[PDB]
Amino acid sequence: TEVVMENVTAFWEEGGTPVLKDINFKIERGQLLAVAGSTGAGKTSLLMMIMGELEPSEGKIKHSGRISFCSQFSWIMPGTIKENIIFGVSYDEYRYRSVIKACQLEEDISKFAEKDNIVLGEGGITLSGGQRARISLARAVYKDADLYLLDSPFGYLDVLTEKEIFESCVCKLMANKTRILVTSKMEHLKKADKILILHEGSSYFYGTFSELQNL
Amino acid sequence: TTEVVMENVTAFWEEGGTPVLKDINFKIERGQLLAVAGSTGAGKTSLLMMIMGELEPSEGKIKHSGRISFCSQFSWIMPGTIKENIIFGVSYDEYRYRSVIKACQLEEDISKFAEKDNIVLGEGGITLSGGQRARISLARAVYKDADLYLLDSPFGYLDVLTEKEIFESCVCKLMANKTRILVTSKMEHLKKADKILILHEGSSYFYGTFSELQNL
Amino acid sequence: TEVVMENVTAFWEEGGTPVLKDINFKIERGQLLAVAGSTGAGKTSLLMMIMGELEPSEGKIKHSGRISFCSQFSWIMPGTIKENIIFGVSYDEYRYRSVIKACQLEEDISKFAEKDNIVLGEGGITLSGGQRARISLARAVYKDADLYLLDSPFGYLDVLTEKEIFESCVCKLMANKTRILVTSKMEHLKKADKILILHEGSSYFYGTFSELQNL
Amino acid sequence: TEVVMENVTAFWETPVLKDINFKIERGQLLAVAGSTGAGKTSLLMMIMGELEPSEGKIKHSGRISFCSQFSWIMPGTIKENIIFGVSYDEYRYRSVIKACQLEEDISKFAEKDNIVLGITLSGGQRARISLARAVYKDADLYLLDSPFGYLDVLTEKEIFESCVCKLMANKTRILVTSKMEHLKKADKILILHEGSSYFYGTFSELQNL
Amino acid sequence: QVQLQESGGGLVQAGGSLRLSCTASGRAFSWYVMGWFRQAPGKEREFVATVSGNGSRRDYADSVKGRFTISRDNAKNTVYLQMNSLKPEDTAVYYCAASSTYYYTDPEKYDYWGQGTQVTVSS
Amino acid sequence: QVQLQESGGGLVQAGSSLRLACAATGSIRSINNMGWYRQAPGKQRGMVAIITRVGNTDYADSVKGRFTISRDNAKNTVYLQMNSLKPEDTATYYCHAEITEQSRPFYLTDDYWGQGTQVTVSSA
Amino acid sequence: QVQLQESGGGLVQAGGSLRLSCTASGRAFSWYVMGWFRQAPGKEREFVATVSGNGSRRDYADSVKGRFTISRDNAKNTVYLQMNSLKPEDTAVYYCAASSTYYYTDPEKYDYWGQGTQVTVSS
Amino acid sequence: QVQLQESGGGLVQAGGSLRLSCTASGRAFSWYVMGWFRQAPGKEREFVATVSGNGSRRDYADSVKGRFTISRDNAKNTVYLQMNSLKPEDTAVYYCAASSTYYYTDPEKYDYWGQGTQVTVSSA
Amino acid sequence: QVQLQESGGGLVQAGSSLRLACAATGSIRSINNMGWYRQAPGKQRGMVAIITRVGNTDYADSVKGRFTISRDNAKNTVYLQMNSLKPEDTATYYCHAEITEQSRPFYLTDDYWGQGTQVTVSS
Amino acid sequence: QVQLQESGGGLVQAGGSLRLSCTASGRAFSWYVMGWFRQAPGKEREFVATVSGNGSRRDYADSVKGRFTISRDNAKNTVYLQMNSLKPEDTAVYYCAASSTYYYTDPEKYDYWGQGTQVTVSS
Amino acid sequence: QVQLQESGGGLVQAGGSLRLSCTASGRAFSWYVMGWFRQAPGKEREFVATVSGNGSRRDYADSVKGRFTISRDNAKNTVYLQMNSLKPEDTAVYYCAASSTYYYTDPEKYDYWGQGTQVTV
Ligand SMILES: Nc1ncnc2c1ncn2[C@@H]1O[C@H](COP(=O)(O)OP(=O)(O)OP(=O)(O)O)[C@@H](O)[C@H]1O
Ligand SMILES: Nc1ncnc2c1ncn2[C@@H]1O[C@H](COP(=O)(O)OP(=O)(O)OP(=O)(O)O)[C@@H](O)[C@H]1O
Ligand SMILES: Nc1ncnc2c1ncn2[C@@H]1O[C@H](COP(=O)(O)OP(=O)(O)OP(=O)(O)O)[C@@H](O)[C@H]1O
Ligand SMILES: Nc1ncnc2c1ncn2[C@@H]1O[C@H](COP(=O)(O)OP(=O)(O)OP(=O)(O)O)[C@@H](O)[C@H]1O
Ligand SMILES: OC[C@H]1O[C@](CO)(O[C@H]2O[C@H](CO)[C@@H](O)[C@H](O)[C@H]2O)[C@@H](O)[C@@H]1O
Ligand SMILES: OC[C@H]1O[C@](CO)(O[C@H]2O[C@H](CO)[C@@H](O)[C@H](O)[C@H]2O)[C@@H](O)[C@@H]1O
Ligand SMILES: OC[C@H]1O[C@](CO)(O[C@H]2O[C@H](CO)[C@@H](O)[C@H](O)[C@H]2O)[C@@H](O)[C@@H]1O
Ligand SMILES: [Mg+2]
Ligand SMILES: [Mg+2]
Ligand SMILES: [Mg+2]
Ligand SMILES: [Mg+2]
Ligand SMILES: [Mg+2]
Ligand SMILES: [Mg+2]
Ligand SMILES: [Mg+2]
Repeated sequence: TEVVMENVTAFWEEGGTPVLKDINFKIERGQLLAVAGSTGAGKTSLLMMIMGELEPSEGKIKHSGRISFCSQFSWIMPGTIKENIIFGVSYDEYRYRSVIKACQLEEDISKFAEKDNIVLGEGGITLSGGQRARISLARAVYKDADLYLLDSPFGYLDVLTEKEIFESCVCKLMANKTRILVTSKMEHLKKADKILILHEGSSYFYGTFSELQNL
Repeated sequence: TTEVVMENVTAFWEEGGTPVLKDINFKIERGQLLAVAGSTGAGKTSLLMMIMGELEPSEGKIKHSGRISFCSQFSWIMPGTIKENIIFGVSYDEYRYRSVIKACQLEEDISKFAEKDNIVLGEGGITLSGGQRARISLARAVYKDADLYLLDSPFGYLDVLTEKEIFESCVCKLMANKTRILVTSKMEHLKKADKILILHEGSSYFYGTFSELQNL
Repeated sequence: TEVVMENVTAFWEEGGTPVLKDINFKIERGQLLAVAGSTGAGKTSLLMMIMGELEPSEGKIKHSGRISFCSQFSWIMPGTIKENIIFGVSYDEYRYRSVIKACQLEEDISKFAEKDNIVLGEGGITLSGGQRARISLARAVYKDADLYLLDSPFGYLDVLTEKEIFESCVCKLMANKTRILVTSKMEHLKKADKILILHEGSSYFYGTFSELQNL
Repeated sequence: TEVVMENVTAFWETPVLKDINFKIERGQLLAVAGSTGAGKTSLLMMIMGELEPSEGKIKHSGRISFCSQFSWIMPGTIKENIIFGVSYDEYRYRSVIKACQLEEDISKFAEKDNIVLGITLSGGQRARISLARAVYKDADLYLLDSPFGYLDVLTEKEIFESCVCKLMANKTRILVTSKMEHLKKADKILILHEGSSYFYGTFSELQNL
Repeated sequence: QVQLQESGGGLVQAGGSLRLSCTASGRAFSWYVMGWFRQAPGKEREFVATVSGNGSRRDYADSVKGRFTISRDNAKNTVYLQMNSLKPEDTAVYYCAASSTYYYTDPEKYDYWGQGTQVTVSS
Repeated sequence: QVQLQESGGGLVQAGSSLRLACAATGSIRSINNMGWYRQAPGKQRGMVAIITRVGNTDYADSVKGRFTISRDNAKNTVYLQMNSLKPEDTATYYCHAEITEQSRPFYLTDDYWGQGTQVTVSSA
Repeated sequence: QVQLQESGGGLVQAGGSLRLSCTASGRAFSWYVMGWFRQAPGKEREFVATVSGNGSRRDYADSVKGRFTISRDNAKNTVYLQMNSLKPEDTAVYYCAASSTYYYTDPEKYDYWGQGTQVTVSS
Repeated sequence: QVQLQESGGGLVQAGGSLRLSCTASGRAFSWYVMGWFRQAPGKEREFVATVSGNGSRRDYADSVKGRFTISRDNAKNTVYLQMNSLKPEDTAVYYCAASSTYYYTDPEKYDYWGQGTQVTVSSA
Repeated sequence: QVQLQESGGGLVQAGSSLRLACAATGSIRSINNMGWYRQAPGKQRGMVAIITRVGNTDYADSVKGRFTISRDNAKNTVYLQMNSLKPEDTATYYCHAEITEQSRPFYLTDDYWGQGTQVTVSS
Repeated sequence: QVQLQESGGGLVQAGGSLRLSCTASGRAFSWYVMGWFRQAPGKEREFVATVSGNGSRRDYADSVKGRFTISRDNAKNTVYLQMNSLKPEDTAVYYCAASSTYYYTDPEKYDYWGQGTQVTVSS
Repeated sequence: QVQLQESGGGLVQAGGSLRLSCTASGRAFSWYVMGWFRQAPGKEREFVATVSGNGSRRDYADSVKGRFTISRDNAKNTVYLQMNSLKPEDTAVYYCAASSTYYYTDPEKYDYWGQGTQVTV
């Protein structure tokens, strides 16, 4: 019973159109919820609500405070690669090197003479979009939380890297942790425990992959 | 998102000396604003130090739900950029970040720099004003997502105009649903408080609502 | 009750030999548990399990989420000494200067003209093993947690400094916090509430100092 | 009549150089060969003035650019190292880099010549940057003490042909080298052995021995 | 400050498609909220679409909603406007502007402006 | 249904230019994130360049600046402009697309791949 | 190391006021616990007031409590002593000192010292 | 990226002891997983012992377990191999190698190698 | 049953070399950490060099590079190679070891100290 | 401020050859003047060969001249000693040392020393 | 850019001596031309002595020449004025000022000023 949403509705602006209308779902401990939908459906807004950045006008949200959020939009702080990944968290080599492996970063990092000690600027203009996205995801999965909110992390990644990361990181490395993935890929949806399809703030579908297949 | 309770709490900084806090009692409900007023040396910071566990009570009991963000009386800046100073090991969210800056009256100052939030702070890069330093320190504290916010005299080195804007848009609007303990002796601030604790030489001289304080 | 392990067994590699075999212990609030054993016994692995970095194959582990971990292997991030000690934790002068004093760092820091504002590199190559170990322990004790996991922090310290740190930091500064100290020293074991002795993944002894003395 | 040496002898503390004689005309290439410890570097130090002759006289125009046997690189960028304290001219700069086989190496970097040095380069890269710095300085006389020492034979061939021979073609040059490949292109050759001049003359005269 | 330069304008057949680009020269491009604005002959500058520095927030004028798409590349210091299914109403000079203040769609909050590009649609 | 058809490959000299094109045909509601990938003999398939619907592009370090990926959303075509070819670029080039079939009730994508294009760069 | 220089001393009538200043020349001023000490002629150096590096902790001698106030300006590398309602007892050479060790009021713990300023309270 | 040089080899009588050293010249030594490998005359390079960049993980070949000990000093950029109670089987050229990838005891995963040192254990 | 015995001390000239040795004798099951400490007259005892069972060494800033600590685990001996001796090095050198006695049931250590060796460096 | 470790020692028959290495761990290796020294049975440490920071200056003991060669690699922080045509006289413990001062061949000027390596020349 | 604070003022008998100090708080102290200025009651601020950032150039008012000496310590961010053989004419409030412009003795060219110290002779 890790994440629970009951008749939840919220608005970004008072008196406006609700960004999310009567949202219901229950994600059990260690399950994978896939959040699909059209552009502007309210997917990020739903994650913003779980984070407490969006307050519901009506309904109730229940979860344990330990949340790690991966943005759609990569952000890299000034400092080394290691500084960016480990961040506020303490350093454990097994966890660090396992996360690098899972997030397809080992080859890129080893290409540099200074390895993880290479200094990045702000925004990581030196790195590629994919390298930036991988560092951002690595940082998020390196944070030890009870819930992982991954908002479209594979957006600027090639299909081959995305396949490796989804299989070895989202599915293998984070297997026992409750996680919410914003994705509209069938390839990802097949591996989901439950699927939420949003369209214009409303829940168009909620159920298993087999239930979605039967439509 | 917490409950703050104190029952007949007394504590000493030095063994066998004078108690810094004598028989303190209060209950702050979820999302409420407690104003802590008093003369210099009253024991206000010491009360916050107790909530943080840095001060152990000799007698009494304290209850709260952890996840506390503390804003010091004395501004501190780490070497690095403005962004580095505000986010401080907390995951970055643009909306939350840019909203906190707006609320803490930092947007205009930051936009005055060509490098904006990427300007390097400390001796190496730049020297900010007391007010700029205080705003960055408050921004950092309000950026941290906690259940309880302990704001020890943050407006101390701020002008009355900026302080008015920050109190109204940050303390009252931005953090409206979060439990807050604000160390302030200003009536302007006290009128907006849910409960008020007035300390004098370690003792509680007043505890109640603004209307109760008005009736004195 | 703060930390409990009942019939806990775990493996690093599936189908291998278990790293920890049938581990049982209950550490009450504010108690000091000493974890002793030979090299390769599974001490670090036990702490890793408390962290969640090692998943048990069998058994149950219970504790409150607030954990501060001190590694066997000191790690230093690029930045100042102050930056390294307050690793994304709010700054309080009293706590900071009290932790420095307890961890025998004041004299070393005051030797430098720039004091705690001196810039360190990654791995603290500029500092001695002892200085690196002290900074790592300081960082860990500066973090306010309910449980402190101190994995062999005195390993690269001289017996005189270690005596001062154990007495003023582990025993005085952290006096009412639940602490798990990985140590094989009798001098440390005499001050422990409970003692766990590991040998090749197995619990060879579990009990009080008096019980250990009577063997 | 750019460089002249007459019965020159000197001591560092046995004399390091004993009765040295030579006359290098304007724009000529003098090759200085010899065994290890012969006094070749020491002869260049005397031309600089870092070594005072006990006997003899040395004549030349003050404009000298010296390339050390031992490559040295300053903490700045590649450009900062080559340009040093000299005013920047793009044509001269990019021409020197081409001649000294540095373009390919520099272009391998994303920052190009704006890369900061102490990145640790290869002995060859270090040697090329040191030679580039020396040839970038506009002088009347170029003293090149064993610059190709830590270079591969292929790069050395390219540098010798396009830099020493083509780029500096009309300038007076003293090249410390013991390679026949280099000696064939010399105007005059001085062979030193234990401070003494064992040979002085043209390549044809050396060939006839 | 930032210096903006738009490109991609011209003549198009109705229901057509056109893509506008805007490159910014200056520091901290990620700090600026980028916006596309159109000035119809005789009319005032109207807001078309906006992007937050991050790219996380995108807002469009009701008239262009579902047909126009605003995007950003902070590494390339560029902002784009993909204008699909164009109608003769969209004929205007398209301007690209930067705002140093967070989240407004009113052109009054935008300090830095480009030269503009003429975009004509005929039925 | 939906098919991806690459074209433009061949045997070229080093330094030559080449334009690969890959068009999506069939019942396509929308296409998201098309890209180009390459596989040299014996070695594994890897990215060359990727392009989002909006037009944001990413490149492999080896091709960045030399190759240019572009797309015509009207024609449902992705293009790889390959300039200053090196013998290191010799491989089989594959085209990828995240396509939503019209038949699908929701805006969900499926990964589609091309048959491959052989590009061979000779030193002489 | 820090070099300290006091100023503000002189002659005053009883019940009067005087403000002493002390500027520190050196690195990491904020690390030092600053203190004011007075040396009465033919008397040992006595502690007057101390301030932590942060300024968070201020301690005063019982004799001066309620009349003297210690303040700090880390940006200006200075420490001040406001001496109000002066008594003839306060006549002494006032010294400014820095301590690299946290929170002691004993002058034995202060390594760096200033030249001192004579303060004379008449009538 | 890292240049390795071993030392400490030689002749020893069985039951004896020998300590091998290996200094690494290059950046980010701590990134590399260091390993000791032996090549017997006629045989392939066999894994002996490995150490993670941190020094947190140490693994040994079954044959050397309990007799050999691998250690690291990141401050001195050195890796050591203490070989106690030597058998004539241990006669081989001992190589020191660095791996840029996490946790493998297979020599195929090690890119940088040293010159090697001959170790001879006389039965005599 | 367990004894630590230092040797190698004496009166030397400045610049001289010296090798101190300290052997553990008696019922030893194992030794974990070994170290050399020194105490000059009037001054307190402090570390010189320490060594782990595996051979990892740490040094005092004053001795690093000049002194070398080594150990023979077969001989249960720790050594201090003292080079380029200075008059400041004059002190009583103590040997320390974390020893597990053969009587001890588990791999638990006890701190053992040597009697000390006097090293005197003349000018 | 430099830790030195020698290697390459052992037994060899007369007329033979041996190459010694010495790696330095620490900052500014290029500042030091490196030297090889040997201590015979009963005798003092005698100078063998020296190399300047740069490698521009090499000096050898008269006894070893023409047979021994000193080399340096500042990129690898190592100094080497190639000992050709060895005589039984060369039997000694070979030490590698660093000097922070320019151009002295007397071992008294060398502050940092290595452990040493035994070299034995038979027949 | 720079915050200035003078000290050393007070009462002295004629023929006496007094030493004034002025510490500057801010960046690039060496860029500033430091100067001592006096303002007598009823009079305007008059120039007394000036020091270039380097300390290479020192200039004095004709009235004070041979009796007053201006000095600088860039490491201590201080400027000093040694006033020997004082006359009753020197009674004024002594100000310390910084100029970001090279070589002017006109107080109009000095932007940053201190509080001043009263000197009585
Ligand atoms: N921080 C915000 N403040 C105010 N309004 C917002 C904010 N974020 C989003 N909105 C509005 O609410 C809507 C929610 O869109 P949202 O980003 O949640 O959908 P989405 O599924 O995440 O879209 P996409 O797939 O593009 O990420 C948007 O149309 C936007 O205008
Ligand atoms: N960490 C500490 N250790 C010992 N005594 C302390 C400590 N902090 C404060 N004190 C003492 O307790 C009292 C300070 O109370 P405190 O500083 O909390 O009052 P305050 O209301 O915060 O004052 P101000 O308004 O100046 O901040 C003084 O007597 C001070 O010396
Ligand atoms: N991250 C890991 N992955 C796989 N195996 C590991 C890992 N960490 C340790 N091991 C292995 O599991 C065993 C447990 O060793 P561990 O690190 O717990 O040693 P310890 O005795 O607790 O600490 P120390 O050996 O330093 O005294 C060892 O045999 C080790 O090789
Ligand atoms: N600066 C110096 N001070 C004292 N003696 C020196 C100096 N430089 C060189 N010598 C000595 O003088 C001799 C001449 O060496 P020198 O370097 O001049 O030879 P060379 O002709 O340059 O050939 P090589 O370049 O191989 O050394 C050497 O044996 C050396 O020991
Ligand atoms: O702009 C309004 C602001 O309010 C939200 C909603 O809760 O979140 C704020 O609340 C926390 C306190 O719990 C603040 O510290 C945080 O900075 C705010 O973000 C969110 O919509 C908005 O950011
Ligand atoms: O100087 C004493 C120091 O100890 C207190 C005790 O409450 O607080 C510590 O609390 C934890 C131990 O659980 C430490 O890890 C933390 O760093 C200390 O703050 C407090 O009086 C003082 O800070
Ligand atoms: O392209 C030839 C190159 O030669 C010039 C001078 O003639 O510049 C060089 O000047 C002298 C040789 O004359 C060299 O010592 C110096 O390295 C060169 O820069 C000029 O035309 C060109 O740069
Ligand atoms: Mg979204
Ligand atoms: Mg307070
Ligand atoms: Mg930083
Ligand atoms: Mg361990
Ligand atoms: Mg941080
Ligand atoms: Mg030479
Ligand atoms: Mg220069």
